[PDB]
Amino acid sequence: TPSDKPVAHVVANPQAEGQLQWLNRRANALLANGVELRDNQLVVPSEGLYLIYSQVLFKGQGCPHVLLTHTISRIAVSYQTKVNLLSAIKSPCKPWYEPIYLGGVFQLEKGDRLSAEINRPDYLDFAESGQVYFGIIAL
Amino acid sequence: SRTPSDKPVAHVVANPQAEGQLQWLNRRANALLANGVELRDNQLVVPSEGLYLIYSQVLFKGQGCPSTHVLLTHTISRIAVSYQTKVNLLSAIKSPCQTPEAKPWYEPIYLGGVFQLEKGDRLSAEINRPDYLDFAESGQVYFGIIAL
Amino acid sequence: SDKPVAHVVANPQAEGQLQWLNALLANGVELRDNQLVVPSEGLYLIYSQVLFKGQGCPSTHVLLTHTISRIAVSTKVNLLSAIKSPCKPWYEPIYLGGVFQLEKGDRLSAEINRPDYLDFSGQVYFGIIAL
Ligand SMILES: Cc1nc2ccc(-c3ccc(N4CCNCC4)nc3)cc2n1Cc1ccccc1OC(F)F
Repeated sequence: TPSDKPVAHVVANPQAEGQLQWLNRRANALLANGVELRDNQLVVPSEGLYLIYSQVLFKGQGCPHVLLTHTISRIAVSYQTKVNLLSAIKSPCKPWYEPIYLGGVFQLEKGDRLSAEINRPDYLDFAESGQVYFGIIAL
Repeated sequence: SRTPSDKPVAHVVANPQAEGQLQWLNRRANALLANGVELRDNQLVVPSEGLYLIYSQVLFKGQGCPSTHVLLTHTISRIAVSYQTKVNLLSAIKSPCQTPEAKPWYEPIYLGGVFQLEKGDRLSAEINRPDYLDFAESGQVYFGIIAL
Repeated sequence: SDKPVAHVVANPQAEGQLQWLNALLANGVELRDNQLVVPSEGLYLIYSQVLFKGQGCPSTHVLLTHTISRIAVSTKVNLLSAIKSPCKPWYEPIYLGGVFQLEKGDRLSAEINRPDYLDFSGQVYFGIIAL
């Protein structure tokens, strides 16, 4: 009996310039058991504990002040507010690479919307698959 | 209403009110204890033996670089019921400053590992420089466990 | 639990390679050729961490990669991947994890480019759990 747990694993679009845009219609990417992708956000179908996670990979050629941020955020349907669940900031300054992996476990409610965002889509690297992704897993 | 997991889990966050310290909270938006995990005297208390993922992120920040050399540490340690003394499980150390008389710098430190824990283990997550901790925003500083 | 599950750890005693030792292997999961073998079809959480250490910086530009690949029972495809540029000892972890639909017989690898910079506790591992 295949699992009926809500899950998603969405991957960023390498050819969407100036954007961090999530896709499910790609190999090894997934929306299942009720999770939707709407206006670049993952929409939670039932209340419960979830794992939530995201990775980005940044890359520059040398150093010109560069700040890199990555942030997962929650909009609760009741509260109608957008607040940071998981967030990091790096100041990296020959090519440099900065990956940022965020993960944690959270109580969410039906209708919650989650986003995963960055401040410098121009520094995103897409050289290989699996470098830039966003997901949730119902416990 | 699907069956909740009964696995012990916790994700606690820095108290953004407690400037100059690192105080973990579960009584805070988007922080949690479940299935027997407790937060007592700033430590996480394990309700049953087994493998757990233990993770923490802290974010340090400064305005330029000072005359004394800055060392930033983050340490997760274990106090077992059978040996009630802090033992380091995970640690890291960073030197954010490698400035003539002031650009901000940020140093995020993540610690993660999978460990066999015992019932009643107390887990601490601690830094040496709370004066450099940044809680300008939620989601930056946290400490959690997930029983496998 | 009947769910396939594995958590394997790196041999701190191997020479310039990343060798996984079984740590858990249960309910059909196997370790063959340093790869995990999927006993049945479905959703898996897959996760890994590796740690790197070096004493100071060299004149070769050091790039550290870590990558988890799916080898279809049916060819190797990245599922999860990252890269760090480390350049006084320095220390750098790389940590990965996500949820994937897999098929009976798929193999999974967890590899690095520079085993000579491995740092060897409770922190170098590879694993899966059926959801
Ligand atoms: C880098 C890493 N190391 C890991 C080690 C273990 C697990 C993990 C997380 C959950 C879990 N289960 C099975 C047991 N009950 C809880 C769900 N089992 C294992 C996740 C791990 N991750 C990735 C990760 C970290 C923090 C939160 C979520 C994570 O993974 C997932 F979200 F992709």
